[PDB]
Amino acid sequence: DDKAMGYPNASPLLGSSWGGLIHLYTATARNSYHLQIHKNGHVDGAPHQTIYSALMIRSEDAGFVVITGVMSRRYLCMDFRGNIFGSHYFDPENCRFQHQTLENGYDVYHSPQYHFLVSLGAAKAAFLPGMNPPPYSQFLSRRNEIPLIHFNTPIPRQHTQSAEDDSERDPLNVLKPRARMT
Amino acid sequence: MPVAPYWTSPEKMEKKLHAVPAAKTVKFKCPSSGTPQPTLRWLKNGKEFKPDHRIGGYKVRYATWSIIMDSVVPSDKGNYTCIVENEYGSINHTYQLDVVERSPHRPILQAGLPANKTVALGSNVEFMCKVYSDPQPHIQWLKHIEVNGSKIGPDNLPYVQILKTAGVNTTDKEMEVLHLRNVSFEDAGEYTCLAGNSIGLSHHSAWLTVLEA
Amino acid sequence: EPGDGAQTWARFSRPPAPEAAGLFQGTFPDGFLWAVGSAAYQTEGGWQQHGKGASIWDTFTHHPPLQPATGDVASDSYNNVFRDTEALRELGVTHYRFSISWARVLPNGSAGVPNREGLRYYRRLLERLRELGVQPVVTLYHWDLPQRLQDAYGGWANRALADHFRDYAELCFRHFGGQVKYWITIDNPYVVAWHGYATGRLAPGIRGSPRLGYLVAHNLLLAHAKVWHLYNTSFRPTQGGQVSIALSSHWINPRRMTDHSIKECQKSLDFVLGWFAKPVFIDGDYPESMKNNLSSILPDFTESEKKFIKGTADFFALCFGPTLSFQLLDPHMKFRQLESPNLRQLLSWIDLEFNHPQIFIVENGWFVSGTTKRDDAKYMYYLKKFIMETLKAIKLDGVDVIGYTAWSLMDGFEWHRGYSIRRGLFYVDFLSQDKMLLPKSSALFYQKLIEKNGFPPLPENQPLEGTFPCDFAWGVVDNYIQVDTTLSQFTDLNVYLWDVHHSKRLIKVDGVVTKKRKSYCVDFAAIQPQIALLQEMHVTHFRFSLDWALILPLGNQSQVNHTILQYYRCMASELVRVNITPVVALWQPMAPNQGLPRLLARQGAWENPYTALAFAEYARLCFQELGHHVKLWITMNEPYTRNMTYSAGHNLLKAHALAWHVYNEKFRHAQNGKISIALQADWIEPACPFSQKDKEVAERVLEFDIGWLAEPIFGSGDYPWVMRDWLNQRNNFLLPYFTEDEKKLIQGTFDFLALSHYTTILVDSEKEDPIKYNDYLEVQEMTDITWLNSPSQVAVVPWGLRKVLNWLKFKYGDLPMYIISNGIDDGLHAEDDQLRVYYMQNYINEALKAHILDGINLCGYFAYSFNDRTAPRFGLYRYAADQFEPKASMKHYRKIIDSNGFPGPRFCPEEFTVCTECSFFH
Ligand SMILES: *[C@@H]1O[C@H](CO)[C@@H](O)[C@H](O)[C@H]1NC(C)=O
Ligand SMILES: *[C@@H]1O[C@H](CO)[C@@H](O)[C@H](O)[C@H]1NC(C)=O
Ligand SMILES: *[C@@H]1O[C@H](CO)[C@@H](O)[C@H](O)[C@H]1NC(C)=O
Ligand SMILES: *[C@@H]1O[C@H](CO)[C@@H](O)[C@H](O)[C@H]1NC(C)=O
Ligand SMILES: *[C@@H]1O[C@H](CO)[C@@H](O)[C@H](O)[C@H]1NC(C)=O
Ligand SMILES: *[C@@H]1O[C@H](CO)[C@@H](O)[C@H](O)[C@H]1NC(C)=O
Ligand SMILES: *[C@@H]1O[C@H](CO)[C@@H](O)[C@H](O)[C@H]1NC(C)=O
Ligand SMILES: [Zn+2]
Repeated sequence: DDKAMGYPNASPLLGSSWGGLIHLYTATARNSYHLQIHKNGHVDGAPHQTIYSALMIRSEDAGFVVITGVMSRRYLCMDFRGNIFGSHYFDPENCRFQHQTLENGYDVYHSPQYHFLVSLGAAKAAFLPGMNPPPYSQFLSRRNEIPLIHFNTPIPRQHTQSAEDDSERDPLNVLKPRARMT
Repeated sequence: MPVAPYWTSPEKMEKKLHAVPAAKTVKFKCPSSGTPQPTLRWLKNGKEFKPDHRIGGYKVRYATWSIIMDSVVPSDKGNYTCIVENEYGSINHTYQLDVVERSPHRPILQAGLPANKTVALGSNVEFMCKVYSDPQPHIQWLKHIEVNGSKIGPDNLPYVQILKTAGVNTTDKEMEVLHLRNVSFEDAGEYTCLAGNSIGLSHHSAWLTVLEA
Repeated sequence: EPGDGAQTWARFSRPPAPEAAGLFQGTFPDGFLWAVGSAAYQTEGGWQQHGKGASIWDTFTHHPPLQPATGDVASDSYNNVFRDTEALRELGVTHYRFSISWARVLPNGSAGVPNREGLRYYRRLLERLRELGVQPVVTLYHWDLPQRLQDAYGGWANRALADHFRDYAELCFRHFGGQVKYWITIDNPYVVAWHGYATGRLAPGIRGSPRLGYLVAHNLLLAHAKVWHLYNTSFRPTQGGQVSIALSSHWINPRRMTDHSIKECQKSLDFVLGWFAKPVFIDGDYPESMKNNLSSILPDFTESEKKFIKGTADFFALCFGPTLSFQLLDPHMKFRQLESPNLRQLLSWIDLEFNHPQIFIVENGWFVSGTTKRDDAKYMYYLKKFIMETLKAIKLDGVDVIGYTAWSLMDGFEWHRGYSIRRGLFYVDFLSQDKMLLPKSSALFYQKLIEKNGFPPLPENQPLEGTFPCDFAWGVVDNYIQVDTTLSQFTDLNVYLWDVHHSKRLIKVDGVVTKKRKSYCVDFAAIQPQIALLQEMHVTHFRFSLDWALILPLGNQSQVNHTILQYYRCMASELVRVNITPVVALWQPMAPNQGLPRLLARQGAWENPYTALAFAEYARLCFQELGHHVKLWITMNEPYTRNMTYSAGHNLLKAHALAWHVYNEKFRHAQNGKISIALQADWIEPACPFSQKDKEVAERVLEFDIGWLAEPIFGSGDYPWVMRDWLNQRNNFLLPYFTEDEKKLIQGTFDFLALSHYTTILVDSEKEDPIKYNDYLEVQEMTDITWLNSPSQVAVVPWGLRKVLNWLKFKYGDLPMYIISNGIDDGLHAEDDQLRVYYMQNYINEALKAHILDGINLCGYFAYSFNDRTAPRFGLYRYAADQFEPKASMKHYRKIIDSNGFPGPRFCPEEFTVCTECSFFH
């Protein structure tokens, strides 16, 4: 019999296994930070890999990529002033950037509708064919080293279940009603 | 006079992580002072940092309390700890060096995928297209259809329709197979696997023939 | 050594194993001391009998059906000796802690002429104790001080009483020392000093300052050393007894695990326990924490005194109960921390802070209200856990606990609380002229425990070996499957111009052409990933439900959403492709609209009868499309019988019956499947397992839980007899009767019995706490604190599933029974399967017991939820940032499914054609 095994393939790669998330590294000689997106849509620098800095890179058009914060459920969007933030809703006119690798091996992302380079700093400059890049604009995709167990936020807050009272007749909670009837 | 070693300019030590691509120069400086002259040692992940460990060597500048690398390699990744001490007192600081080994390239497609298949009518067809690219590629499945009489539009290009295109909530490994259940004579034609990252493009095509039982 | 206890909170921050959190087995080390406590002013009474003087409490109660709560008679133990010793006979106890009344033995504060009558009372008691075999533990000072020593020297604020308490301690060592070999000098000096003189909430006091309290405790700590050295070089070489001091303390937990909170917790224990424990077991000096904040009002110990107090205790007498815990503990001394009644780590903290001493718990147990009589389940479960954590301190921590003493042999005067609180194991009727002891439920529990010395292994809780029947349904539940209405391929109908040459991009045309093909199953790119998770799970049956509000949005069956119907079709067909039988439900009580379409819910929902008819037509639609692939259906999916009303439950039974008859008369001959309800069947157990009233309120609660909807369908075709009886007797007969047509329609509408069990609850008849008491059913809902709980406080009771299986068989005969849902949420949010793996390993085994040891015709087990994406915490797969990872429960459940039960080392891989109709074959 001929049988059908398969075709050549080399299985997954950079991440934990198929955790294809990467952290965007940035270095400006003096300092060094990672691109982080908080739960409220604030972008700042994280010196080490955090859960809010985990980004998923997924290309869309012919050469354009999509940067999504996998923990905050927010997309990286740029406005007309050049700022960047996080929005829970996708928009191909603002939350879409073009990627290109320079000669020094660093990746640069800029908006096709605003020409502003995605920069961690306040230097929201345009792009030039190999002139002077603004600071905090040259990124480097670094593999993820965080286990996927820490990527789900907890929930048992429950502030003041019964306060202190200093007279609790049932401290070990032996009496537990179940909320019945209506 | 009996002063303990201290950090003179701590503003030069805020960069904790040093991640540079292959063949790059890194500079680890630990400015310090004291009376008399203190020593400056380096530890590679808690071991001896001898110039015979790495190929090419380095250059330690004692005037700036720094060390200069030359074409870093992935073997040089780890933690570098500088130690300063003279009398009674030993301050130390640990940096982290990472070597990001990456090389951009056009999307590579496995030769032979998709392949021409013919399983008559009513059977199930599934084409495959193995894609790999570093800047993450985009996948589209196109079908060369015919509009009106012919099948070539303006200039000299064929008419195609979007069968399956990756989007936001799209698995990177689900765009590798194009499923065709039952199929019909309308599906007979040419199927193309268009893949492209941010450098160039790559595509393989395969014809589908539908016979009869 | 001081400071070695700060490591306790660190070692208790990580749970070691789930078997240690329960530890429902194990016996105490041989030689353990079982005791029961008592006092003088609590039980003796007779403040002016046989020439007795007057204590400080005798004057406090007299001068603030009478109005002032006094202890003149109380339990009246001075005139009832045989009455009190018979209780010790029945308890099987080995020791008995009672106290001597100072004002009774020495009515004159000068050690003048001892009272021969008062001494005769304690001599008679000790004589009978010798005949019974009860070794006494005598407390010399138990908060009773003569009034003569108060108006002459100023009470304990004078150091001159160190010799007075020496004389009173001398004759007690002389007379009764030949029989007593366990002496306690001072019982809880903390409350005597602090609340005695500084606060004034006890017998004396005038509210002066804490300085008076610290000075009184200073003299108290000196008098104890005087008495201990009086016993060491005068009575020990000729008697051999041990002398200690009963020290009480609380337990505290930190706020945010910070070093500040932990250091403030250590400061709280050093302020309450170390106040007296360190100057006795360590170096004779006060703890360093108290030396800082009390650098003025705290008295100073001379160097000669520190060595005189150091080492004056042959063992550690621990007091831990409702004495100061959540009562008399000063709030400021907590230092902004949380007060906890945790006895386990307190034993471990004392074990480390005092160089592994011998711990003898001289007082424990909790309390109940003054109206609670002989049924005191609250107290017996507090006592149950109090001894449970002590056993854990011996087996797992290494603490050298040497004895246990459940406090209060009988009810009596509870100091400032008067008689409004009861703590004894024997009920006393103060209004009666007999006041005889009546054994409570806790007294029977303590008796049965001493007879076995702890918790020996019981045969009911033993692992069971054996396999489940062949073709036993194994699978998971998913009550809220994420719908995927968006198709993956063949969606774009426009045509493009592919510039194959030059730039290889697409250019859309401004025209319209081509069409759309029929959508197949591969278009839904959400079925195959879920099926891929079910294949490696070795699940043979997948249970899920349908969204009625989405199938028929406009209520009526005219505007049908065929898209999600194709989604459900492919969901079932692809399951049969991989040999996984789908079990589909129709309605669920989720959503804010009772799981109903918005129009049906806005028009009365289940209160309106037409909803039942609309359900049957909706059922027929589901039977027409999905009926080709689905072979196991469910009408209602765990309706909240505790939340619905009778008007809604009546129409709900109509809806289920109508759907069952639609399938039976129109779809059964063409579809070899079965339809039934799925009822939530939490088990209910009587708090006191021997009380009749607790058993009948357990049955009543079980009738409102399960019988409400099971009896009209599986049983007599009517509502439960107990439910109708309790409602008619309550004159609130708001329960509708079943007409002949309704009874003929609903009764018999079942092909199997789908059970849903999660936990078991405890029920008690007596109103323990009014604000937590169910008035509609007259039941106090409780729980055994010894059971392993979840972060959501859900009890883990493996045998309760076996109990509810036997109850359904007894109530409705032999019948094919499914376990439609059974699971437990995550734990610790890091090691979630430390609790779930132990949950399933036992809950499934106890189910196998019912099949073999009880003859239950079990047909399938369904673990509750297989992902946290749809149902958080309860899933078997973890969902963290668009990634499903299998937990350890997946590999453990797969191990059970592959082994088909819990097989041992006859060994048969039986493929019996098809048996007992628990399921079918492809
Ligand atoms: C002893 O106490 C009694 C109280 O019953 C009192 O009458 C008597 O005077 C006292 N005697 C002395 C010497 O204090
Ligand atoms: C207690 O008595 C023993 C004699 O049995 C003696 O050796 C010891 O020194 C005494 N303790 C003190 C503190 O004097
Ligand atoms: C220290 O003592 C003062 C007054 O004696 C008191 O107000 C303060 O609460 C004490 N410190 C703590 C931590 O309780
Ligand atoms: C739509 O449903 C309502 C009840 O919810 C019913 O009264 C009405 O006749 C229905 N209309 C159609 C066209 O089915
Ligand atoms: C069916 O419901 C889905 C929402 O779950 C909606 O997207 C779709 O348009 C509906 N189809 C019809 C025909 O109403
Ligand atoms: C289902 O079982 C049959 C035989 O019982 C087997 O031939 C078939 O391969 C199974 N399906 C899968 C997906 O393995
Ligand atoms: C109980 O029923 C009422 C009315 O049917 C509803 O509003 C409520 O959400 C239900 N649940 C609880 C816990 O009260
Ligand atoms: Zn009871």
